[PDB]
Amino acid sequence: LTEDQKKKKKEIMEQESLWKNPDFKGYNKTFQELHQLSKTFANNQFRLALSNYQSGVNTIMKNRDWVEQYRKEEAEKKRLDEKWYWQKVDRKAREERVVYREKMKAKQDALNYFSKAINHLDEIKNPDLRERPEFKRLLSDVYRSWIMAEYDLQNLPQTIPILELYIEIDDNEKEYPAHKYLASAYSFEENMIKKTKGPDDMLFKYRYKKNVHLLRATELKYGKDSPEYKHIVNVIN
Amino acid sequence: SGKSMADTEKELDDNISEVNKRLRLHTVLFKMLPHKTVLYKGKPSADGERCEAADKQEAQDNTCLHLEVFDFAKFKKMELFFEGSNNADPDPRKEQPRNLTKIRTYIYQNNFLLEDKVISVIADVAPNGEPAHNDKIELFYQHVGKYILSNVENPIRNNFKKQFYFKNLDYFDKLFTKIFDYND
Amino acid sequence: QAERNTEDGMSLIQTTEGFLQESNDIIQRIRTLAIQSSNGIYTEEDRQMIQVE
Repeated sequence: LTEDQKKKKKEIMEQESLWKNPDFKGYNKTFQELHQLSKTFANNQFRLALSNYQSGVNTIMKNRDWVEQYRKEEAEKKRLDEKWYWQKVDRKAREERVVYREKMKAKQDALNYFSKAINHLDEIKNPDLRERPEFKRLLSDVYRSWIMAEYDLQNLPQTIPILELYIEIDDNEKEYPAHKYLASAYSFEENMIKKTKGPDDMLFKYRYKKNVHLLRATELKYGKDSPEYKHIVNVIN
Repeated sequence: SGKSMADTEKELDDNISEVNKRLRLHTVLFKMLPHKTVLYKGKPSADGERCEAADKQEAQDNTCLHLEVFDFAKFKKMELFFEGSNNADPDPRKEQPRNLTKIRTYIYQNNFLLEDKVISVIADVAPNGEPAHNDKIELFYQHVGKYILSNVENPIRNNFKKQFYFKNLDYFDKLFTKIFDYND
Repeated sequence: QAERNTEDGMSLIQTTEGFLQESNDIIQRIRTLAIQSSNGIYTEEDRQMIQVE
């Protein structure tokens, strides 16, 4: 490969890791680095913004622990009224909706905290401070967890304004997952217009934006005028 | 009488020694917070009494830890300066202690009074040596003039380590420990 | 107020009882079904349907 392709391979793997579903090792790593930003920045409103973000992520992490425990407790019940196929599926349908609805509540509590993290960053008014890598990386991590919290529950239209705000920050536009999620969420919205028989202007708007971020994600991961790019070029025509 | 004073000083010398032996362990944080606690990684710099935070907080050549404590303003600061380089291994669970070359602390808020004066800066230049290292502790006095703890009459000398220095060493060791364990 | 407490108690007690009327009508149905189940020529497959009920 070229020196740029080798570098690119390394970077795409780092970006995929960056957007990894949360776990305990990533939690620790994240709060090491987000605190590293608190170190240089020395700003009480940034500290408060991070304190709220961390409370939001803790909501998510505590929920993941709840979901395993709940499923465990259900599995460990003796199911003597389960002699039918429908009754097994019934109890499955009980599990899935209780788990999904509990995750929906955890999502709101996490987003109320993320909203507070943003409201505190909004109070940093000095443009010399808002342009700091410390300000931008925290704002990026708040948006990323926000995007993922909604994405997991299939709330894809809601991810668009946050992905768009995300890619505007400090070269986030060069992140392959950011364009992959934008393209997928736009695809969903295109499909909604096709299923609900909505207006053509919105059909084409959503289709266009899907193709822009499909093409850009492809360009970023494989390189422009690669067999993989050239393929997307002809399809978008 | 003077007997009780002698025993008290000895207990305090050992109290600062045991915590300095714990503080020398915070090397484990170089390859690595509780609320309102801010830790910096860096290197000894300037005149050798202050710690300069790294551009690269993760850097393997950091030999100083600088810890700031906030509450409701900056209340306290500590700088742990270590002798020796860090282990090559990137995993902090494997890292070993390094005797401290110096401990520098600052009190900004919640100031203690020793004979009605504030010692705002304490500079320990032999934290892992003989517990009886009062001649190695510089005291910077505000009402900041330099005094040596060993030249402090004694109660006074005892109040210094009992009220100011041991407590700060213990407060910071506990904060460094919370930082380490939380991220380890 | 003591008279009221006595009456509020009546409602607690009646609420509880109504759930137990439900429970006993259930047992009576279970007994009916158990008798069918106790029929030694009533098959195991058919017992599965009854035992679900």
